Amino acid sequence: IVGGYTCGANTVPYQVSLNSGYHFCGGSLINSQWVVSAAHCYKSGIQVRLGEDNINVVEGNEQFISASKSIVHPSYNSNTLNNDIMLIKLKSAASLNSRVASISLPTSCASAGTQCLISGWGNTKSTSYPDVLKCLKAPILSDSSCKSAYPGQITSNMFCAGYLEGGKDSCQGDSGGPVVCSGKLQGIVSWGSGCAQKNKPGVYTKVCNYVSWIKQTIASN
Ligand SMILES: C=Cc1cc(C(=O)Nc2ccc(C(=N)N)cc2)c(-c2ccc(C(=O)NCC3CC3)nc2C(=O)O)cc1OC
Ligand SMILES: [Ca+2]
Repeated sequence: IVGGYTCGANTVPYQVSLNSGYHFCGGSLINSQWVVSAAHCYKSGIQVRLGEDNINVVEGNEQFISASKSIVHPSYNSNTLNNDIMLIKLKSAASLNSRVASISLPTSCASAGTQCLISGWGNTKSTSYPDVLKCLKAPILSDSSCKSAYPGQITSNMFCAGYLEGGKDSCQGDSGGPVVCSGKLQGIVSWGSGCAQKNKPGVYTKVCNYVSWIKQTIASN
């Protein structure tokens, strides 16, 4: 996160860190045994780390649970980044409490202008990687502004959020993490040209398009 602020320990209780020897992506806890992340975060040997603030220090609220299964969206295209979403099932159910909690899925999509909270352990410079969780409040941008910023690249499964002036954005290492708006998971950190650059806002997977797939996948897995 570039141009954000220190969230505060465990104030974003649905935020997880995906670890394969080191933090490599964010994700969002959506029930006791499932995490949503970006498809481009797929790899084997994932340990999900819940209850994290400082990802380099054991502070006492963590739960470390290995993934039992990953499910990349059937239509994910790694060239265009369309359908950049993946589900991860935990080998055991997380113990839910005030510091480790699921985030609600949307029942309707969010509109341009809505303020959201974006969070992660990604780069803070447009190189410096933080140990504690960083946060950014940012608005969803209009579809037209998003398409104007990235001609020919924005599909109906993507939205832009942030600040066209630059200076405030998600970044490398934030990928897969949450965009939460009024208590609903509306986005997943997906892509963008550099970070916090003028006229290059962050691009996010549009979660509301995937709720039926998420629910039916969980129901059968
Ligand atoms: C969707 C495909 C896609 C995206 C990213 C990526 O950049 N997304 C990103 C997120 C937001 C913003 C923004 N809002 N401005 C911009 C871009 C990457 C990727 C490539 C390189 C590194 C890296 O160098 N990390 C640091 C180093 C420890 C490895 N990280 C990533 C990552 O997943 O974030 C890899 C992808 O498919 C292989
Ligand atoms: Ca920790």
